Amino acid sequence: PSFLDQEPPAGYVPGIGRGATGFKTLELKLAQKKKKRANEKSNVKRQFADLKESLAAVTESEWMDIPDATDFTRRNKRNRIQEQLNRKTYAAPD
Amino acid sequence: NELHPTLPTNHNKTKLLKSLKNTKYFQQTTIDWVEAGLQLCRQGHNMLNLLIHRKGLTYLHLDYNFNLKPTKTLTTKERKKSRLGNSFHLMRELLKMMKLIVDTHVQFRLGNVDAFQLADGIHYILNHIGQLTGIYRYKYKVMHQIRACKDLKHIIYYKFNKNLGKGPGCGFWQPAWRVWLNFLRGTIPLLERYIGNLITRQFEGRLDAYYDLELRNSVMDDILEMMPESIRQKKARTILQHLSEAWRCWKANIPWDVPGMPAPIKKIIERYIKSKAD
Amino acid sequence: PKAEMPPEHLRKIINTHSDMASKMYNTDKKAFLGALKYLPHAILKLLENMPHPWEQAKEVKVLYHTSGAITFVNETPRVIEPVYTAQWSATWIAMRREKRDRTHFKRMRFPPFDDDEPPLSYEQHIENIEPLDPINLPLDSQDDEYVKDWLYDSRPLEEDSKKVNGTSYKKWSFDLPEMSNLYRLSTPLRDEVTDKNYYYLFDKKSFFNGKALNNAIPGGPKFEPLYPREEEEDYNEFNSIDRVIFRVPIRSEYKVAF
Amino acid sequence: SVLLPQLRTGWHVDQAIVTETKRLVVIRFGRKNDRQCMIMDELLSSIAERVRNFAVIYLCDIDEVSDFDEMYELTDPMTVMFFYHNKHMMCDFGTGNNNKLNFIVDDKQEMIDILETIFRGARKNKGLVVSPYDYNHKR
RNA sequence: AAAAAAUUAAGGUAUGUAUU
RNA sequence: GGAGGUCAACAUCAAGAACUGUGGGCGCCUAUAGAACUUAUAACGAACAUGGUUCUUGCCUUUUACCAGAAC
Repeated sequence: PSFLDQEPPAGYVPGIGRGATGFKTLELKLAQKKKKRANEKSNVKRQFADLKESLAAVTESEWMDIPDATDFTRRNKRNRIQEQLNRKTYAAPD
Repeated sequence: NELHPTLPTNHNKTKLLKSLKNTKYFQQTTIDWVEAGLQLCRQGHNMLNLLIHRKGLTYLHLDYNFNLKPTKTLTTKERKKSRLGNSFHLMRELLKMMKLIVDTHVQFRLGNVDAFQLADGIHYILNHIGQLTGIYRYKYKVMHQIRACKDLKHIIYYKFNKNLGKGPGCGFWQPAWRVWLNFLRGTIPLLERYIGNLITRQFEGRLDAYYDLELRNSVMDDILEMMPESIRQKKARTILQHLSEAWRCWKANIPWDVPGMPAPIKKIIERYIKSKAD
Repeated sequence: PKAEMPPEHLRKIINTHSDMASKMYNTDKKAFLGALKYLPHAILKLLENMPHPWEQAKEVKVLYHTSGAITFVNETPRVIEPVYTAQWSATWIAMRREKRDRTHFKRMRFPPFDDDEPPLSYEQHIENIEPLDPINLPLDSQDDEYVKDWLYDSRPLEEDSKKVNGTSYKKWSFDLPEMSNLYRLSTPLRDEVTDKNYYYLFDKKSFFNGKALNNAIPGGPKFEPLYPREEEEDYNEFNSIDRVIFRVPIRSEYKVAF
Repeated sequence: SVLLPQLRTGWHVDQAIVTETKRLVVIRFGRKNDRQCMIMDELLSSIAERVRNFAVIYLCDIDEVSDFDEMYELTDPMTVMFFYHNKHMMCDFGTGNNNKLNFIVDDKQEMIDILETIFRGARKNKGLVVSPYDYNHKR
């Protein structure tokens, strides 16, 4: 992802460079009308948010020394065995 | 109608036409109703053509009766381009109806018709709009109005065409007129929005599926919110993995207890799991 | 503030406007873009303001765009209810007589103009042409004297001070003879069983009940059930046929009534 | 979601399409808040690793870069658009628009087939491919 | 002199090279 | 000053008894806001159209079309 890093264009339009192919009074009045209507006319975060404040306390050393990649079902081993078992087939005898 | 009435309070709005008039662009005067009608037909004709023009559909044309025709038999690729939305067609057909009515008054004014024939005609027009325009192809709903008009036809003719009683004459049109006037009242704004949106684009160009994914997003944010931003990204990825593993562990009845974890983090994830499980 | 101007100005604009026509006036965001969207609204005013079968013509007030973008019709029809009723009944009378008069009543072909045929100008083609008289009725002059003098105007009564609110035309009141003429003329159109008693099972309440209970009157409209479940049909001592005594239909009308 | 990177300028979009010679370049065009642009952002993120050898994925937001709205014509919450050697690829899902992708695909597996189909057909210069499963009914 | 209508639309784009 | 203004702007808009808060005037009176109950939803409009959501009927399990009931 080297480009991702760099950050600078030439003062260049995107479509052209690649070689791209594609396959005020009334307004004011409208706005006013809309307004005449606006005038006339979450939970999860709440549940948690309260915990998130609780976190604030934790030190930066602890943030580092956090165990990283623990698997408890041995999912990888079972999955591989399953693929091996299901690989090929065989033809049934005559 | 009686069973489910509505009742509105709208202090908020002062008329489109009262408001529209104010400022430099607009002017007011008087005019022959027929003359105005003629103007309206031309206006609509031009505007629809403008839309078509903007869309690049140069192989289609409207006639003066608002029928959309092909100028050249088109290829299926071109047919796909031509596929034009219902809303447009509703407008077009609407104009077609309007035109038809206006034209009969024009011909009466010419003195080529007859006041009696005229009345009979406009009566006929309203009764048979489903045949004369075919608008229903673009709203099927409108059938209600059509059917109502049909019923009115049946009743009224029984009342004056059962004496003396065979062909035309008739000329009563109040009832049917009312039906269409109300119908229009109910559709105006839909068309206004469609047209308006179209034009501005001309100048611009719980549930299972939902919940679980939101749940993660909320949790990661707050945890990614607290991360000291020397180490945020790295610290995070493994933060994601624990949630996935803890939820696996919940499924399988494995307990999911871990060596070194701060208690505050360990709280949050358990809370999340309790929520996800439910 | 908001002055009214001569119709000739408007005519001048549209004479100029035709030339601009269609695709060539592509630019105009401020006039053309704004004007068109409410154009559909404009149709409603015009149709509602249809001239009526006893009028020769209707002149109306309009708001037009300076660009020639659009015309809205300003007026709202305010009618006097008894008068309007009488007027429509008048024409009803006329229609019957006219039908009696002759066998070969010509109905219009419809699509009045050819697909390719362009618009005839109102200003030249139409303005000269003349009205050609409309419907009306041969009311007896003696009987309808008070009524006849004004009966077929755009305002059923001009701008009397005693008769009317005034120019604005909200609020109205008549003398007894005026009412009696109006009433008598309107009689063919309005005939009802005036007593509340005729509508024993035809009022709103009874219909509401018939709907709610899924038991329409023979005359009456019928809806879907409203209440879904008719499933329970449980035989039981209270209910049992040996126990019950049987006479009489128990017609649906009884259910609505009681 | 934090797995998959994002493209913050239209100039990041264009270089990213060019520099990847050997693999698809798959882009989701749509905006973070959307209901349906979050769902796809998942079904891709799970798949992105499996496929790293023939397909590369990125994320773009209509609001962040609106430069590309008119040329490719972008409507609705999100559009999945496949590129190989600067050539916009194209597939018929039975949905009636052969350009891009709209609807939300359901399984991980049926998504990997489509990527794999597009790549394989694409490698041969073929401009149309056929999605094995045709979700015209779905969308 | 025995009898015709009351149903509508999108899911239909061949690649590929060459020329403009 | 008066009527009329098919002229506009700005507020409100069923009625009634009773509770609470604020402001004004000399415990009382008046105005405004909120809640509860009644009338019959006697009608702000003797008029009545469209759309969204959620449910329940028919569906190609598709629409920028619908069928006909419900509530918001």
